[PDB]
Amino acid sequence: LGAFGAGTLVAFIGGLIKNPWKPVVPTAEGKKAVLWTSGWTPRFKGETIYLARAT
Amino acid sequence: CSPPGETASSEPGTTPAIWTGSPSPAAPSGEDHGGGHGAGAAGAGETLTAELKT
Ligand SMILES: CC(C)=CCC/C(C)=C\CC/C(C)=C/CC/C(C)=C/CC/C(C)=C/CC/C(C)=C/CC/C(C)=C/CC/C(C)=C/CC/C(C)=C\CC1=C(C)C(=O)c2ccccc2C1=O
Ligand SMILES: CCCCCCCCCCCCCCCC(=O)O[C@H](COC(=O)CCCCCCC[C@@H](C)CCCCCCCCC)COP(=O)(O)O[C@H]1[C@H](O)[C@H](O)[C@H](O)[C@@H](O)[C@@H]1O
Repeated sequence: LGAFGAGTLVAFIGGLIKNPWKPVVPTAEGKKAVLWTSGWTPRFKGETIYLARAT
Repeated sequence: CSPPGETASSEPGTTPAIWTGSPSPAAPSGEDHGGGHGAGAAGAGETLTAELKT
């Protein structure tokens, strides 16, 4: 019962669990986790990120 | 508690230099080109202007 319950709960939850520090966001210094980056992270070296106004 | 990093350090700073961006390796694999043509020479493309001076 304990082993089956552990396996079944792990099966339920593992769908939810996502590694927050999986390197997914591409960056000039290699793929990085989301929280380490934003739209201001240079996707490539010398990238020109304009401070564009939101009309 | 206070966060580890703050304060000026009494350092004035310098005006940011004019930004000079580089080509896009991540987005562009190569170097994009403008006008196209046969251009059986060193290369001129499909765009070549001139200015008439007095
Ligand atoms: C990847 C992934 C997510 C995988 C998971 C899959 C998923 C999404 C869901 C399924 C996962 C799970 C949780 C599976 C296990 C489900 C579960 C709780 C199984 C328990 C069965 C079990 C392990 C028994 C061990 C052997 C043992 C000691 C048995 C005796 C003690 C037990 C468990 C008694 C339970 C009795 C029982 C089934 C009661 C049900 C309650 C209900 C709704 C009704 C009761 C009830 C019954 C059952 C009648 O037949 C009936 C007939 C005529 C008039 C009235 C009734 C009536 O009221
Ligand atoms: C008693 C249980 C014993 C087992 C302990 C469970 C924890 C051990 C983890 C070890 C595995 C790590 C290396 C391999 C695996 C790895 O790298 O995955 C990680 C995430 O670990 C997973 O696999 C899913 C985790 C499983 C759910 C565990 C839930 C916690 C347990 C402790 C609670 C229930 C157990 C019963 C106790 C309570 C009893 C109640 C009385 C990171 O995610 P990621 O790299 O993004 O991939 C994502 C895919 O996982 C993901 O399923 C998919 O949804 C996508 O998100 C994908 O992005």
